[PDB]
Amino acid sequence: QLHFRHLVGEVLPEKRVKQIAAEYDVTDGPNDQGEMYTRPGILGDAFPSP
Amino acid sequence: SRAVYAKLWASTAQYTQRRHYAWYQIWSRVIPWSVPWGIFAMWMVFPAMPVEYRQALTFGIWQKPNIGTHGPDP
Ligand SMILES: CCCCCCCCCCCCCCCCCC(=O)OC[C@H](COP(=O)([O-])OCC(O)COP(=O)([O-])OC[C@@H](COC(=O)CCCCCCCCCCCCCCCCC)OC(=O)CCCCCCCCCCCCCCCCC)OC(=O)CCCCCCCCCCCCCCCCC
Repeated sequence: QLHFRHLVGEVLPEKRVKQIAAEYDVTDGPNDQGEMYTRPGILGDAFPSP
Repeated sequence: SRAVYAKLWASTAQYTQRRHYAWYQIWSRVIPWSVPWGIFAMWMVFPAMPVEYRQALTFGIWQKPNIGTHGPDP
């Protein structure tokens, strides 16, 4: 239920939260060809599940 | 006498004007109620306006709340 944007201005500053999110690989899609891919995380993403 | 009867008949010739004078009297007693209802209206829509406008209607008195969060980034 937690998202990276929840930490901004309440626990950590914005520029530091971006660095933490980008250290993870998040799945997104589908692309124009109907396939899945990975990308670094952003403030809108949820805490990654193991 | 016919002269007397004529003056009594004419006593109520200006009905329409007297009703207009009634309008003035009543509306003068009612119109002040616009101030209480006006204060409450502005009081309700104040927080939906931009920050820049909120500081103008109060002559710089109003300011953002200081609750200890969302401070500048180093
Ligand atoms: C002897 C006995 C003595 C006893 C002891 C003493 C007694 C007294 C002690 C009192 C102590 C205080 C007590 C606590 C009170 C305050 C706390 C409180 O209550 O807070 C509420 C409390 C929390 O408050 P809050 O929301 O946190 O407060 C945030 C602030 O409001 C924050 O608000 P904001 O930031 O969003 O906005 C603020 C803003 C707001 O600003 C505005 O909105 C407008 C600002 C622009 C105004 C522009 C005016 C332009 C014209 C100026 C004219 C100048 C003329 C000059 C003439 C000069 C002549 C020489 O104001 C300002 O910025 C400051 C104003 C500065 C400008 C100066 C001008 C002010 C206006 C003047 C108007 C004119 C006055 C005169 C009129 C007459 C003459 C003409 O809420 C609750 O507790 C809620 C509980 C739940 C309630 C449930 C209710 C029922 C629910 C069920 C409903 C259904 C059933 C129906 C039930 C019906 C039941 C009736």
